[PDB]
Amino acid sequence: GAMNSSNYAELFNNDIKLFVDDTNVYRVTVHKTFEGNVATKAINGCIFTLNPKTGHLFLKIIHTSVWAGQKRLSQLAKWKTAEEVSALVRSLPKEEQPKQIIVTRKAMLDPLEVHMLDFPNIAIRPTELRLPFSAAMSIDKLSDVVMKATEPQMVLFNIYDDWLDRISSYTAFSRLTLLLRALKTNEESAKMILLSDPTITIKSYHLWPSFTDEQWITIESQMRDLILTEYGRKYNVNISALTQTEIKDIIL
Amino acid sequence: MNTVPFTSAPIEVTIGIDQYSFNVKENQPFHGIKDIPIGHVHVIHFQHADNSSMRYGYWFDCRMGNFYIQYDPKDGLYKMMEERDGAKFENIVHNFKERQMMVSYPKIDEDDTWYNLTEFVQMDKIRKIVRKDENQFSYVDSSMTTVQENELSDPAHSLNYTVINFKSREAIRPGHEMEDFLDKSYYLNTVMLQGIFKNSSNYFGELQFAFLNAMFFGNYGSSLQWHAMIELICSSATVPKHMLDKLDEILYYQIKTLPEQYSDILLNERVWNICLYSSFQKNSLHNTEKIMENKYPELL
Ligand SMILES: COC(=O)CSc1nnc(N)s1
Ligand SMILES: COC(=O)CSc1nnc(N)s1
Repeated sequence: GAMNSSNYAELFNNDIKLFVDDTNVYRVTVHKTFEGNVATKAINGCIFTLNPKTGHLFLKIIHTSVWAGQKRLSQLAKWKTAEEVSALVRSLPKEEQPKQIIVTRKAMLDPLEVHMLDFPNIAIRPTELRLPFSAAMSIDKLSDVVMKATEPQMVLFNIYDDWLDRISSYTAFSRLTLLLRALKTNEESAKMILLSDPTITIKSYHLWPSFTDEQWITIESQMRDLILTEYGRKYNVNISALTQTEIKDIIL
Repeated sequence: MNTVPFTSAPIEVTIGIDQYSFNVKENQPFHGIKDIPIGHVHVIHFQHADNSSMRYGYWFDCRMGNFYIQYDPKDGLYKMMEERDGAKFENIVHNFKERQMMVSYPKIDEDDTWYNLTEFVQMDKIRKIVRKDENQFSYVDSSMTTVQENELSDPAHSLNYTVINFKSREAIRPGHEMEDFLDKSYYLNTVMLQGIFKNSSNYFGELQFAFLNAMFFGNYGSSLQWHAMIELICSSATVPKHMLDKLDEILYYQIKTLPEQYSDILLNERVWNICLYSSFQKNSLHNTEKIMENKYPELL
């Protein structure tokens, strides 16, 4: 059924599975019209389809032309997401197709189930995890390819860079979700943390900087402090008072 | 007017005939029901006084044969049987009528309730939902499962209602996923009406039969089927105007007849709120919406 903290290790087992996040599919800026009404202008979006074990990210770029002359766009966006995930599954060799697709928002369940009727053995599941994948567009190279797109396009990434050479998928996923949660809570400060040191660079073929193991521990500590710091700024809490156990519950 | 004689009433039992009911005491000199209106299906149903488990009964049409009831002490129920000897049957009925051992089907002349509940219900269609071809009448009880319930376990004792499933390849044209899921008109008009039922009369007959089994036997799968058939119409943007007006009449009399005290178990809140207030047909069921709001405002 639903995916939560009780069955968290199932994400890193050998059954091919994908997360689908539709947050960034339909993106708009809201603005005033000359007559003083309000209007939206769509901007390019993306479907964030991620393998938690391998890091493979299937980034389907949603070009604003797909909305032209359509109504009820927030509803359509869910069905367009489902259509594109179904098309991706059909494009994969059978031995690469997922056994489960986990949607980050429960409103995707019916659209995806209906589009996947031809795949009755692929389980479509919600999750009780609050995952920060909406912050994907805070990763500069992902944002860049989405905005520059002039047509629909699928771009493939490994969102873990080369981390799996050194760490498990469980640890890589924990490092990813902490980075994304920090970027979601305070983008400016998170990016400051990630690039403050000009001697650490992002390889051309990577998304994140080339940190050593020790630098990653420092970075991850700084990200947990940021999320803690913001948590305090939000609720007006003296974080200095907080014990280590108290900090553990808040970070996720 | 036709007659269903009883051989005897050896066990205390509440007996229903259509929407009427009466209590018979253990070994009371009861020998059947007379003055049954010709021209409609009927249902004669039972709930034992010492074991209200298993409401059960028989759908029949007196035009199709001479039927009577006899208690079976081995199987522990009142069974319907057909008498093939016409003069034996006439002679049995005449004797029981002369001794006034029969209850009279108690139809008020002004009262169209039973017609309005069975307008589209035909025996021949019942016998395809309830498969027991050696009898002209059809047994139904509280516990019988539907073909769909069994897919989700004795197939001979099943209610073979037409399977309706909104998330199925039958309901959803490849390439029309969003369209067909949000507007079920394809599924209603092409798959179900043109394809399976052939016309709206057969669809309404099955709908009415499902409601009656739900109401009279507390048959849960029948209730599921009744609601699915309502929801399939209400969730279609394109429905013939004559079907919508007829549906409003059908549901009105169903809601009117439902025991006030069974609404919690016989009415699905989600379906009714969706059908009356959110669906394409939210404004097409005036009579039904008005009786539902005055009789079951809590459900809504
Ligand atoms: C590198 O490829 C594999 O390890 C295939 S097994 C598997 N892949 N993805 C999952 N979620 S389980
Ligand atoms: C905040 O959520 C987490 O999962 C943080 S734990 C962690 N991040 N990075 C590591 N190498 S272990």
